[PDB]
Amino acid sequence: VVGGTEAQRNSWPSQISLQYRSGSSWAHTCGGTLIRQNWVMTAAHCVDRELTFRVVVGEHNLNQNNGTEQYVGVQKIVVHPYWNTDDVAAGYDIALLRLAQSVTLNSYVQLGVLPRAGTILANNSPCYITGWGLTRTNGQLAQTLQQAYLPTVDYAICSSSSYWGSTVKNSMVCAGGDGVRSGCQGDSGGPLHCLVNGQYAVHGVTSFVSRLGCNVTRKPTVFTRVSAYISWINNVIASN
Ligand SMILES: *C(=O)c1cc(N)ccc1[C@H](*)C(=O)OCCBr
Ligand SMILES: [Ca+2]
Repeated sequence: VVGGTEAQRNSWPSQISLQYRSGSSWAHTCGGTLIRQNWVMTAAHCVDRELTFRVVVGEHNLNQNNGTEQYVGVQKIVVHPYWNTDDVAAGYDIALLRLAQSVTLNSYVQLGVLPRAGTILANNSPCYITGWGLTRTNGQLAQTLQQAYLPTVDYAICSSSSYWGSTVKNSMVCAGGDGVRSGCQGDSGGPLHCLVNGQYAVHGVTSFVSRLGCNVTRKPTVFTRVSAYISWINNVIASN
């Protein structure tokens, strides 16, 4: 997260750290959302490589023991059938992971609330992006969970030539574009928490930013619109 603020230890209990075995250690790669006690939702592109993955729940500080962490391995990876590595602008940037075991729910570990199917937020809706991604373009990963206020940009605007143009689709969500705040590398797969009817819900999955940089004016952070995959999500969990 670029231009964000350190998040409170118990503000976003649904946030997870997706890591992969690196030699003799683990390294944060993506964010994700705990949707089930044994299911996590992330970005497809996060699990494109064939590495060993593990999920860290109740995580706050990557390089420090918070006394709240729960480490679980990934048992099964279910990417979206229409997903294609070479075409991120195509969509379908979503994957469901089945955890080896069920995590213990508590103050730091909670299930993310999903939006109802077909739900579209109005322009300039109140949202927050969370993650441990790069704090600066081409910078380094954040040690502690960061957060940034990211109002949404409606399809009509986001799809305009001055913005993302045709690169973006109706099955995506735009947020930010102020040239100051945004998602960055390592934040993707993570949640986009939006306040609807007094309650925060996960309306998107961090997908992509511009090749130019993370924080670029008129280049909002792009997310996979979760409300577009409700049916799919339910079908996967019920069958696996
Ligand atoms: C976000 O999920 C993410 C995280 C990492 N570490 C690498 C890539 C991605 C998504 C993406 O499309 O960015 C390409 C890397 Br310039
Ligand atoms: Ca920790």
